[PDB]
Amino acid sequence: KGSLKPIDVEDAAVMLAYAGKVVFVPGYGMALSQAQHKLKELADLLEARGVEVKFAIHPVAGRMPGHMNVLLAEAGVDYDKLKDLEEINPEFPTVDVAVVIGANDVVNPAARRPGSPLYGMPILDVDKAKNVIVIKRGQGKGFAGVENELFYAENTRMLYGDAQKVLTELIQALKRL
Amino acid sequence: HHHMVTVAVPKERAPGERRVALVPEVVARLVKGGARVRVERGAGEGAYHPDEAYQEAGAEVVERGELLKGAHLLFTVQPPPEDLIQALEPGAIVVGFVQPHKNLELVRALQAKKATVIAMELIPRITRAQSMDALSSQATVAGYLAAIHAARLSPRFFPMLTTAAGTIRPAKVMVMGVGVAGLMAIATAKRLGAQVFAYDVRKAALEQALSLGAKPIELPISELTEEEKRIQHEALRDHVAGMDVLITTAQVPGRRAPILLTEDMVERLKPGTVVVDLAAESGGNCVLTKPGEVVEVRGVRVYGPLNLPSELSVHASEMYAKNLYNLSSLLIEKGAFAPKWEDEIVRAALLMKEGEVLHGPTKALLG
Amino acid sequence: HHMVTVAVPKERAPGERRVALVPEVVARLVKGGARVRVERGAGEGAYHPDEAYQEAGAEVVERGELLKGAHLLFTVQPPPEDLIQALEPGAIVVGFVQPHKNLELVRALQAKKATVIAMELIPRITRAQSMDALSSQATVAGYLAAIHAARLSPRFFPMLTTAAGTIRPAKVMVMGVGVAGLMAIATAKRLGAQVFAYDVRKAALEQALSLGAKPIELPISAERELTEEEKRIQHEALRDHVAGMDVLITTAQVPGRRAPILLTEDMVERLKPGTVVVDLAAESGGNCVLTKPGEVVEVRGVRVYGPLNLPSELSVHASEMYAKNLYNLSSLLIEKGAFAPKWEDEIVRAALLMKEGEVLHGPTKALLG
Ligand SMILES: NC(=O)c1ccc[n+]([C@@H]2O[C@H](COP(=O)([O-])OP(=O)(O)OC[C@H]3O[C@@H](n4cnc5c(N)ncnc54)[C@H](OP(=O)(O)O)[C@@H]3O)[C@@H](O)[C@H]2O)c1
Ligand SMILES: NC(=O)c1ccc[n+]([C@@H]2O[C@H](COP(=O)([O-])OP(=O)(O)OC[C@H]3O[C@@H](n4cnc5c(N)ncnc54)[C@H](O)[C@@H]3O)[C@@H](O)[C@H]2O)c1
Repeated sequence: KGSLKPIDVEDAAVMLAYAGKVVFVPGYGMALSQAQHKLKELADLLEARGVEVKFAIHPVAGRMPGHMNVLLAEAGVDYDKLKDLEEINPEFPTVDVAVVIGANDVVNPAARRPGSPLYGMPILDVDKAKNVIVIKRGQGKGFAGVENELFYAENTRMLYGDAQKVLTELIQALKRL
Repeated sequence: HHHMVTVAVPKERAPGERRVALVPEVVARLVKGGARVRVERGAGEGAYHPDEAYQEAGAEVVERGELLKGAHLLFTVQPPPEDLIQALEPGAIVVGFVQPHKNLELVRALQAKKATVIAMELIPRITRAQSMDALSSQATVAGYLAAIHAARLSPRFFPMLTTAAGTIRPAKVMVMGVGVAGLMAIATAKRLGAQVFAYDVRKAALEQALSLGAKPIELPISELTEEEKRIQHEALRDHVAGMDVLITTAQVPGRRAPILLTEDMVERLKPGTVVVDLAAESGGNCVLTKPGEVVEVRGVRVYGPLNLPSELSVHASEMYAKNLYNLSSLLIEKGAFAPKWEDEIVRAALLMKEGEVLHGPTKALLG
Repeated sequence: HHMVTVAVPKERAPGERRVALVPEVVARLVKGGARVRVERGAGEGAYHPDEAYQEAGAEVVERGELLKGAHLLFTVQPPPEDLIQALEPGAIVVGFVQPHKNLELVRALQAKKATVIAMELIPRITRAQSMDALSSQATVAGYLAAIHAARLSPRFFPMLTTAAGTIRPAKVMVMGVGVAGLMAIATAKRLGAQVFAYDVRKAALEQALSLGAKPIELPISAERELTEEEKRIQHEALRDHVAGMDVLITTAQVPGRRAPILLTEDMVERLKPGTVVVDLAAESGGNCVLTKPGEVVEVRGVRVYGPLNLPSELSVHASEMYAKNLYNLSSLLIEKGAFAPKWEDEIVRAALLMKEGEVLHGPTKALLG
């Protein structure tokens, strides 16, 4: 096994300020937090800074078909930035930072293994990204009620808090760099 | 010294008309300003405003035959019919849409009666007058339902949806004619998640469309050689071909709607494509359009809605009633009947006075 | 056997416009080694012409030739008798079946020694997600429920400010928050309505909140069978909330049963003239006492619509999704172009209604009795 590695918004800000490629991975928790506006604003900021930004939308992210699409469309995110896993997956090794926002099941690498109640679900290869910051409030499990080894990987850092509040602070700290 | 003003509101009778000129809440502001308001029994039933509500506002609910008794102002949606026209008293002003081309025989009877009438469609399209602009407020209503009807008739989703059952691509919606209606059509289709394109001759309308997040359609240029016209036509036909929905709104006052979708154009639309032709009332922007109907030719579904404002009868009446209320600042002073003849807005909208037709093109059409 | 061959018929049920496979999916099956037979005109309701199926590698044929040599019959609605009578031995029918609506078709299938997988019976497990046709079609129904409500409403959904004043957003209540309810909440919300949610399950209410909707908070915990007194309290509180809405979208249905009444006569009496109800449960009784299935009615100025085949209105995207569900499921029926049904697979086990005339589904068994 490995360890949970809490990180401060200021450290997340530094990681993001210098990245060439960022992929945003929204899940149910973004929706619960109604963090879609703060998320789009962070993606605007990085883009203005020259960062290459994309959204990875899992087929069953959230709790309804197209959950992420509707929230992101409301925020005003361009459709061209939204990718599905068939198109985004192979691109992951080149992602400098993958930012998970209230996603859990749809990024759980245990889905590749038969015993898991998540088995037979295709997964987003966030685990193959150079760096992973995961935003969630704490220890909450996902729909399937399983632990997620991704949070314990070497390249994974936890940025704890409410998704709207965390993103707001991240933006604020980024405008100060 | 002016008479104390009585305002009258009829129940509309034009076929499929459901709006009312004043809604109860607007009657109440008029009463509180000092005016008397009389309303015909059941006038607001098409807009879900019961007679009891007008009474709570301070109106007198009356029978049709009594409606114009002692009345200085007749507020209408459509022009008044013969029965109301003959009951018009000396000094009284009719205010409402008139549209002579469509209602000429009513215009004639008003002139034989020596009426004074302010035509709502003649409100000048200027800054000082937007709060009174009935064409706009009803254009906004029509553009909204136009987007709603398109999504209803389309066999495809508007929004992009990424799902366990595959990724749903957004509908491609092109709004042609981006006046007030088209702009509401854009906003509404955008709310639904469609990718929206905007087509218009004017650069300003395109900049406006741009601000709502629509993509403007740029033709190779913008009289012309016959060949440039053809290049220009072809390029538009090409842009239209890849759409799922066309909403078309171009209308010129007093003339037939321009054709924006010719036969060679609609032949390039994929089966399942939808056209909502808002211009059907003046002939339509599409050559396949049947006014008031839905038709399907080669699986292209074409709808020519007439009287959209009447579907949204609650908000259409509210906004029109508000338009009339703001216009009445030029007709009512501290509860007194005091028409401001000198005012630019009155001069521009005054269609006839004491039988004298003051509107050139109407004078011509009557001749 | 051989090369697996799958058949797809023209749907014939009243109002039905979907088709079981669309050309892009037909093409993927042909590429994988399958022969595909498609009835003449089957994709027309969904704007997929016979020529397009020919381009995908399908043979297009007469209805009478459809089933000859076929191992798989993919349908939307259960096959009518003319097709049942042509099923060959060992062939599997895959589609919605709904024996409560189609008992006598189910009896004919049994008498024929048919084997059938009912799409309504796909289990709710992670492996089956991309096969969940109940979900794909409900997503369509929820979308169009919101659209129809905006179409039948005499008011704007969105808040509007113009020179002529400010209009309040419409108040929309979605009652019953499954998949159809969620997509209805989302579409109405995007159109700018003020959206409320009524459901007994807390988790459904959390999901409605994740769409910017507002949970309708009642006095009693609904999470237990209620006493007669507590029901009176809940019913009265809910009636008050329903009273202040401009739009009600009701979507609660129970498999094999008549729909629960969510809007009783005393409730609708409290509804203002100009209020709209879109009753999505009409196919099974309706949630609202005034609903006339397949019709718009107006009583006391309340517009009530009970639509019956919303998926068939959105025939293109409904068929697309449905076809993808069958395509995904066919991974359990086809292996390298050959007919190979995984009898042991939990997904097959859950959804196998019948196998060679033996009814495996208990509730359907009882019904045939
Ligand atoms: N989309 C569909 O149609 C559908 C339908 C049925 C089932 N499903 C299933 O639902 C699941 C969806 O996966 P998912 O990765 O989107 O979600 P998930 O696996 O349910 O996990 C969502 C995560 O959100 C975090 N969270 C909750 N509130 C938050 C907040 N305010 N701020 C930040 N984080 C918050 C939670 O942890 P904390 O408590 O630590 O904050 C939780 O770990 C899949 O298992 C799918 O199979 C989907
Ligand atoms: N300064 C300006 O920006 C400016 C200048 C002139 C006119 N206008 C506005 O134009 C308004 C027209 O009123 P409306 O909002 O009811 O519009 P409308 O419904 O009368 O016209 C529909 C739209 O179609 C466009 N159109 C007309 N013919 C066309 C054609 N052949 N091909 C493509 N597009 C065509 C028009 O530009 C208009 O924007 C005037 O009232 C005024 O408000 C603005």
